[PDB]
Amino acid sequence: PIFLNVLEAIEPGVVCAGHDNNQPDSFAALLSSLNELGERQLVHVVKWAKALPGFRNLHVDDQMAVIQYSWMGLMVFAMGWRSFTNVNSRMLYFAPDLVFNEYRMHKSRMYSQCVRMRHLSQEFGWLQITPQEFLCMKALLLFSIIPVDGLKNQKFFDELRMNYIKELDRIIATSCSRRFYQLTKLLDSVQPIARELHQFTFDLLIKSHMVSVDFPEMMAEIISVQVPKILSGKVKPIYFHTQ
Ligand SMILES: C[C@]12CCC(=O)C[C@@H]1CC[C@@H]1[C@@H]2CC[C@]2(C)[C@@H](O)CC[C@@H]12
Repeated sequence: PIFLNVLEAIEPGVVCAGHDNNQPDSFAALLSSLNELGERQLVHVVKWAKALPGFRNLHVDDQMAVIQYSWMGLMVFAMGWRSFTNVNSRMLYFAPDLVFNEYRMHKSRMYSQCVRMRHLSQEFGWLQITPQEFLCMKALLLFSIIPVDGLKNQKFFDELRMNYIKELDRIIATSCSRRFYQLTKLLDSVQPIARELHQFTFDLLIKSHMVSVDFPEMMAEIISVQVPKILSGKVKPIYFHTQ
């Protein structure tokens, strides 16, 4: 299980948000902490991605683009997994020091988005997703959103995505057909959630001053340069099933 060995080996560890749980729950503090959590996770996602089998075959500009477009989905998926394995989807486990209960989902002004995320988390249980399945699915998420006009070296990307899809089917192995169908359906469901968060973070960045919400360096640049390309339709997610 060479492929599975690698994915398990490179899987990022625990990342705290640095939230002061002693201070009252407020939109400002919660979102600021989420943004800081995102900055920290971004660092881990970059190291993880670059250590993925074949990732370095991609053109260098494509390497960063793929990461900059797929980070929302990747982080939402892993967070849903953490919520499943830690609190059985009861709450959203963003970090050990930033767990969202219903009250926080409301104060964050992202209640509808959190609902979709908790639903995603519940799916891990309803589908009995295995740790091994989780890992391959997460890897595939990195190769699930690109420029409609293509990447610098689209062929390298296509071969890479193909091989990761084949690995998912592999660990899966009538029954297998049902399983693959279900996991690809689950993967597709991540995209709508990611787009809602893209829209939300974009709007929040634009009015960040007014509501006292702080965005760290990497987050601000990516959200003002990359995210708009997605919201304007220049960059679109890759779906398995027709939407
Ligand atoms: C990706 C993060 C942080 C990592 C995670 O566990 C998932 C979570 C999903 C909501 C994101 C948050 C990062 C900061 C964002 C983008 C806020 O600006 C609004 C939505 C937040």
